Amino acid sequence: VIKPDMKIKLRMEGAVNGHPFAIEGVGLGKPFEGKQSMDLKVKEGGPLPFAYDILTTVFNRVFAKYPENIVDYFKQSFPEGYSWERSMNYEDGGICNATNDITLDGDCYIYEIRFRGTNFPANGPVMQKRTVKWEPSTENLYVRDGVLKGDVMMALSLEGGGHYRCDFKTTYKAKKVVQLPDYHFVDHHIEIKSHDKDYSNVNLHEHAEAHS
Amino acid sequence: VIKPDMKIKLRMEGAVNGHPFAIEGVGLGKPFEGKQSMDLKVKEGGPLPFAYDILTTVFNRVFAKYPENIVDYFKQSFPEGYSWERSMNYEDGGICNATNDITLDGDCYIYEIRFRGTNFPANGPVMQKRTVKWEPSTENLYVRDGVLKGDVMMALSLEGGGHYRCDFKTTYKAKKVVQLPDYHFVDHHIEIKSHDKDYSNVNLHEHAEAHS
Repeated sequence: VIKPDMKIKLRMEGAVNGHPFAIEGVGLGKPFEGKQSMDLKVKEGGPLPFAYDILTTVFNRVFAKYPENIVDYFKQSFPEGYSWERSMNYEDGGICNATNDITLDGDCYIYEIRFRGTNFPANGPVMQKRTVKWEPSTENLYVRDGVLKGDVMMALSLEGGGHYRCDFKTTYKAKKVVQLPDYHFVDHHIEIKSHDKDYSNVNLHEHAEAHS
Repeated sequence: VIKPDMKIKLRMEGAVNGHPFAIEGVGLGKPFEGKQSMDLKVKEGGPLPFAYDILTTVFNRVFAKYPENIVDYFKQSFPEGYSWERSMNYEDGGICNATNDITLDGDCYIYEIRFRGTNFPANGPVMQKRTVKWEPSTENLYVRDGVLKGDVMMALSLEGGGHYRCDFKTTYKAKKVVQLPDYHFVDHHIEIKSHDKDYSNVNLHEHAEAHS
């Protein structure tokens, strides 16, 4: 029931280092081509006093190009959907955790999202908005305990060159019971194409292709 | 001074969970094509009572295909060479550490290697030789503190399907002073093409291509 063009609707409630915030978002993409884009406005918490970049990767692996020879765990899970939970460890001690429950409403995906970030040093790159972008990545996906795990080593580039390392660990739980895939990879590039002064409005893209 | 075909000569002294061992090895490869193969015989410690797989990734990123648009940190470092140090953390608590100093002797690379593994549960996949192979990987390389770091998430497949997760963290120190590269990746596939009953003799291949 996956369609060539589908839309996205999402809200995130969160808090980073004690500062609460709420973001909502609208966008669309092509599930079979692995491309997507979305617009995101801050509803509460504005202006955010931390790097927006830490949030962007939380903003649905259904939007990945999956070759025929690989089982699409995500596209199979619909219309019932699936959820995922992710830990995010930054080398300077900051931790972020996030869940997203994903449901289908016609042709438009709905994300319910929760986000908690903490232990970011005050003088760190996240608290001082010194991040620039996520470098591209390759996520490693493998089956464990009947669900689907996703691990990836991430790096934010910083002001002056230089990189800020984060490790993502993700678990994907399909609602219904779906066919499980062998070990494979998903390349990612995520970009903020544009934004206003304090990232209250943000336009975000990500293309992703699975392979072996 | 890098040549189309070059040879490898290597010795490793080590110990895993208290059991000492020594391995030597001869092989060759094509630096510019990222392919290599080697033969490895156990000299002391035979037969090894642990998974051979934990060793194989220690057995020279000069053997990677580097496109023109990317700085080859390794190929630049010669004939003086370079060394590297790697931590290897397995999810079941076992840790391995390893260094390799790499020198050129004519057309043949020489590896001096040290290896320490410990804290592997007795009933674990490494102590019970239940590993099958390393899944392919994508290593993320970035510059830090004037040297070159290399991080990669690895998985050993196991008996019965299922996977054993390890995180590699590697630092590469060139001897001389060489040009430093931007963030990039190196895909790896490493295979034991053949071996005798107890892995005393082993034939090992790895192809690797850098990209962006």
